[PDB]
Amino acid sequence: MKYIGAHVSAAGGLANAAIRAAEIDATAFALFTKNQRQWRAAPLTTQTIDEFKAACEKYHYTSAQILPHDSYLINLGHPVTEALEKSRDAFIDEMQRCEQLGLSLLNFHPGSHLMQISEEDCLARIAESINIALDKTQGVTAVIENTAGQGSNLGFKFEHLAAIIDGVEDKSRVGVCIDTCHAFAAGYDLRTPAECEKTFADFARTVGFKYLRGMHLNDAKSTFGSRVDRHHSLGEGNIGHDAFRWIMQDDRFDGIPLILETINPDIWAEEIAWLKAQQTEKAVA
Ligand SMILES: [Zn+2]
Ligand SMILES: [Zn+2]
Ligand SMILES: [Zn+2]
Repeated sequence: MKYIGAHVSAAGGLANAAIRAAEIDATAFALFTKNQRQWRAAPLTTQTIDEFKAACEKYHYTSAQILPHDSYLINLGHPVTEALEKSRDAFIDEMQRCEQLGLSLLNFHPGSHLMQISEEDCLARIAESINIALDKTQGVTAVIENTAGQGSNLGFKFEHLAAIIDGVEDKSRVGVCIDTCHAFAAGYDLRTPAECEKTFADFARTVGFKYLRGMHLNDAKSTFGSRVDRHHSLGEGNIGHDAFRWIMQDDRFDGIPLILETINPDIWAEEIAWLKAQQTEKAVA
C-alpha cells in the first residue's frame, strides 16, 4: 500500500493539519510542529496533544503515515560549536515534540559547513547530533532528507547520507527521505524511466532501500544539476510527469509517507488523486 499526501498547514493548531489532510483525501501528511524561527517553542500542552491525536485517529492517520519536518534554521553540522549546541537543543526539542504527539519519524536536512569546516568533519558533526538526540528520546527515527546542495548545504550526494548513517550508533532509528526536486537539482536525473532506475540503483548501492522512510514528490522549477531548490507542481517543471508515474508503480515506495511539497495547494487534492491513479494506469517502463 502507498500513503500519499502533502505538507499541509498547522495554522490554528496541530490538529488542523490532520483535518486539512482529510479534506484533500490524503492518506499521509507532513507538518511543522512549531513556528520555524523560534529557538525554543512553548511546550506542547496536554490539550494540543489530545486534539492532535483525536484528529489523527478520526481520519485514520497512524504514525507510519505522518512525516513531520524540522525547522530550516537547525544546522546539525554547524562549524561554530556554540551554534551547533543550540541547533542540537532545538533538534532534541523537535524530537521530543514528536514523541509527545505519538509520531515516530522526523524529517530534516542534514546541515551546512559555512565554508569553515571540511565536508568530512561536517558530516561527522551531523551523525553525532543524531546520536545525542537518539540518546535523549525514544521511539522516533531521525529521517535525513537529501538536498539540492545550495550554498554550503550537504546531503546533495547519496554518499553524504551513507556517511552520516555510518556514524550513527543506533541505526534502527536513522533513515532517509528522498525529495525528487532536490535529487534532480543535485544532478540525479529523473526525466525518463531509465534515468529513474539509474538514480535509484545509485541510491541502492550507496545507502540502500532498507533506510528509505519517506519521499517528497516535487517537480522542479530549477534545472538539472543547478543546485538550486525551487519546487514545481507535478508535470509543470523540468522533471515532468513520468518520474511520478514510475515511483507510483514501484513497490519499493510502499508503506512510507509520500509527501507533496508542490507550490499550488489549490490543486493538492487533484495531485493526490492523479498519483493514486498512476499505480494501476498504463504501465511505464
Ligand atoms: Zn525538506
Ligand atoms: Zn523535501
Ligand atoms: Zn526543497
